[PDB]
Amino acid sequence: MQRACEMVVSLLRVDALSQRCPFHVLNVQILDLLQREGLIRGFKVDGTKIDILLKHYKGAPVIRNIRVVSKPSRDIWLTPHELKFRTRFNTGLWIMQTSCGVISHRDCLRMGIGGKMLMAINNGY
Amino acid sequence: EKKVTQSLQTARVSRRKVAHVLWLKKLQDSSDFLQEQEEAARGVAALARA
Amino acid sequence: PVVFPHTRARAGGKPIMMRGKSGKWHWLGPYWKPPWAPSNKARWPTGPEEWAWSDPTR
Amino acid sequence: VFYETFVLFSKRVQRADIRQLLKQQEALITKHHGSMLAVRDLGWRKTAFRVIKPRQGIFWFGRLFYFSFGANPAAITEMSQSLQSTNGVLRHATVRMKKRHNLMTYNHHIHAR
Amino acid sequence: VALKTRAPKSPWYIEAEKEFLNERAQVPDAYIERWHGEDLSKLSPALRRCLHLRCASSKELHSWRKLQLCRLLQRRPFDTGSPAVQLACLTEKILNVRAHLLRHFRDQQKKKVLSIWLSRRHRVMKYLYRVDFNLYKYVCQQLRIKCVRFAIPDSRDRQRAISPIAVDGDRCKFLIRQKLWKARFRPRQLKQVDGKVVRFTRHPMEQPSSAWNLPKEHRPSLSRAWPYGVREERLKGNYVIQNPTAAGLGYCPAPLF
Amino acid sequence: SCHRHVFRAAPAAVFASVQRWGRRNNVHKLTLLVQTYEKPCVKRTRIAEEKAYYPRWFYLRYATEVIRYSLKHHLRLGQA
Amino acid sequence: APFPRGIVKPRSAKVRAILNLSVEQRQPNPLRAPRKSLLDPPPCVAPLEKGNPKLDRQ
RNA sequence: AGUCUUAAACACACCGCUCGUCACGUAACA
RNA sequence: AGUUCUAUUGUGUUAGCAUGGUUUCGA
RNA sequence: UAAUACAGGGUUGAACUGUGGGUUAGUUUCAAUGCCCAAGGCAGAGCACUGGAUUGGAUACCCAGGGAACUGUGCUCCCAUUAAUAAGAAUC
RNA sequence: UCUUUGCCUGGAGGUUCGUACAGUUGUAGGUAAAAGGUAUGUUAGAGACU
RNA sequence: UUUUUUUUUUUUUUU
RNA sequence: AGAUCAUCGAAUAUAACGG
RNA sequence: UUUUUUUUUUUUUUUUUUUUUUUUUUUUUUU
RNA sequence: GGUACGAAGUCGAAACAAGGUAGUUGAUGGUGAACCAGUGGCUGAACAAAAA
Repeated sequence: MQRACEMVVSLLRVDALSQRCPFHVLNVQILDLLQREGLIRGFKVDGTKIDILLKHYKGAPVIRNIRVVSKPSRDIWLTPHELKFRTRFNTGLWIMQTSCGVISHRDCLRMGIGGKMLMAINNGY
Repeated sequence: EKKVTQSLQTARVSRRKVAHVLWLKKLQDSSDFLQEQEEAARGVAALARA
Repeated sequence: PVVFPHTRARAGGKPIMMRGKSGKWHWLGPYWKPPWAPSNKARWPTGPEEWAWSDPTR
Repeated sequence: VFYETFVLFSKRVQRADIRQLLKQQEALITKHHGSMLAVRDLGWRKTAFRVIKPRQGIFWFGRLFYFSFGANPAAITEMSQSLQSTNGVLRHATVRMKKRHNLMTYNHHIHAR
Repeated sequence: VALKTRAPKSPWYIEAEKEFLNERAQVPDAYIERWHGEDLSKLSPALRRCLHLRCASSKELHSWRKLQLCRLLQRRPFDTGSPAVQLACLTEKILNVRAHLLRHFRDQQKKKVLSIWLSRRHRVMKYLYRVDFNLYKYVCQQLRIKCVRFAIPDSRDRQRAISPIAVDGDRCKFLIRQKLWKARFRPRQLKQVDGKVVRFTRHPMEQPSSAWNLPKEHRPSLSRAWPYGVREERLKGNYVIQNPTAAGLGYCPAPLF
Repeated sequence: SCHRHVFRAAPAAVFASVQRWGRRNNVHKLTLLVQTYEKPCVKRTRIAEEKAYYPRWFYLRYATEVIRYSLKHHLRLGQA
Repeated sequence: APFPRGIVKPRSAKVRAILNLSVEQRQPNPLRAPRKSLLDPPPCVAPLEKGNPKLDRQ
């Protein structure tokens, strides 16, 4: 779980093209969801470290703000009816860790199952 | 495969010990008093018995 | 095989020199390499000189 | 392990004394489970500065001697103290025998080339 | 007013201290650097004396002991990283430093190094206990080391916690435990035959009995101590002690030195 | 110790050589320090300060040499 | 070289410019700070001349 | 005498700034 | 990371020695 | 801080091992100077102390004498408290 | 970006094994600015030169 | 006379 | 019938059972 | 008080490692 | 004994900047008041300061 929070520092760079990241089982699954939304150009497992590319548009990067909700020292859980109040009138991306794999916040409400808020992408206050 | 490395280790140490014996042999040869005292010792041994 | 590096933390502490007019070391001496130092190849790119000895077996 | 000792005699030292001195030393060697290696001589040596030793006088030169031996490491202290009490010996030192650098196996082609 | 001074040394403490050094100075009839007779045959009789252990130094003498002990617990030739070999190697290193501290007492820098090795050896036993239980008991018997099991977390109380210093209780009889001197367990002042009054900061080191934390035969009964009686195994006197290195109530572990 | 012999040279010229000899060995600096007792704390800071000023002096001394050398020769280097 | 018996650990920029060899500002680390450029706004400082400001355009 | 460099607890800027013993008066922990 | 072996040692302890400022002596 | 004895740490080569760890009390060593006690002495230095200077009205600044303090297996950590103002992991 | 230990809340103040052990910042008579610092000016029996 | 101080004194040597 | 943070008064800690 | 000579006693940091040379590799927005 | 506030008199020139001939600090000694002498540590340290 500790290695998951170490990906925000590397992926949050302006003047860079590719950054390394420690190899982890959970980290690989997270990158898949981000690529679908069009946030990561691509990634490759280089053995002990994973090389992840950075996407840019008109100079500025596609990622501008990263918020870590879940931490190794504690665990944030929200009911299906409570996640909607938290996440409303926004374009942000919340990573939800449900029993049936990992999915975004939009899919969590559709199934109505209780997920787990891991991190936030392109989120304001 | 571990047993294969066991034979290699024995050969490696064997060569190292071989070079050590050569150094000690030099000392013996180079030593004069060692030989002189040794030589004398032997002579007396036979004279006493005879 | 895949193996990850180990923690750089080690036992002991940093070098300390005793105070007062009696100059003496407490734990470690000047010849102490920290665990976060760079590789020796980069620190001494010149390497042994032509007039250097090729056998340090003193 | 092996050991080396360099003893610098004086002008007032005859061949009689040298034999006696070495015989005494051998006693200690044997005591501690040891054996003598070899004994050699270096002849006379010129001194850079005058040597003023108390109750001995003043000397400008002496006879340099060298002898190798081997005994227990604890025998170095006993040997060192014996030399100092004995007359004639004005200066001495004990040097451990090394593998490569030695006066036995390495004595040729030093100054030449 | 009493003066704080060091306590006198007990008569038995001095006698045991000298005996320990005598054992460490013993020189058996053997050879160093694995100088088997095969190579020694090429040397002269005179020269062979020098190579004997009697003519060897402390470094060579200490190294020889490690080889003999390693072979006793050697799984395969040229293998020293196994926990069984490491357990014996560390034991010899601790005694080597302890003997040096007796002759040299002004070397305060090495005092901290000894603690590192003592703690390091303790962690080795914990790992070996969970991976192999049968082997953990066999190694203790050969080395006469107090076997201790790790099945429950250790309590925070010092009167019943573990003590890495007293691990080798069988081999060391003067580093088992001592008395408390913190607030109420302090010693009372006394007057020597000197026309003066002094006080000891530390209590005297008494000689403990041989039955320190050992099983004993119990008697069946029904009282406060045994609300449900006494088990059958307890009566025979064969139960296994989980923490044999416990100092017990009203006692403290011995100091590091 | 230093010894010099006068041979076909004026006393003033010879005396100028021995005077500079002490500067290399710091004869004057050591003579005055031993006269007065200096506290150990002062030497702790003085020894460190001398390790930053003296190195800087050597670099500036070389720069002055180029100015004098180039003045008598004119010319100037550029990004050619 | 001389054998120092200790070391100085200053904290103020006043004496730090004397004991240390130099106090020149090195290039900022790209991994912590951005690269400086001439396009940044200038500092807000008023013009002064011997204590008398000059804020006239003739 | 006019500038340059450095230091500063002052900027009604050295006729600056600031501390201590003793004398008198009003009070809370007595 | 740790154990063994090998090369390396102005790091801890250590009684006699050599040299030297000061001091002391005058067949 | 040349020689010698005991035992540590760091760099490189081979073998072995195959997750052994980060922080750390109801815990344990060491720790400049000063003071009590003790051991001490015949050198180089000096607090207190009548021993030769003060003032434009008061003094320890400048010489000299001077019985405390200066080597401890001890009692013992008050400080401007001993190699920066973080003990670890990730981005070069 | 993440794990764990320790510590502080403007400045400021206190009666006139038993004389031992343990333990301590806090219950006021009073106050509204203590203070880090970039720059300018001024002073300097503090360094240099027309 | 020597020593010392910005200057001076105290102190020490006696053909 | 099961589970079900304690807080203030500054603080001062090891106690009760059997040989 | 100066110079010279020949052996008493206490004490032990003057000489001997260095242009701080890794992507310079790190110290805190503003005046 | 010691401390707070208001007013304000006498006796002194300690801090500032090398004038008090550097100045705060740990433990002692001493002095009508600035505090002063010695040892340890620090800079929150002023002046001066290398070629053959």
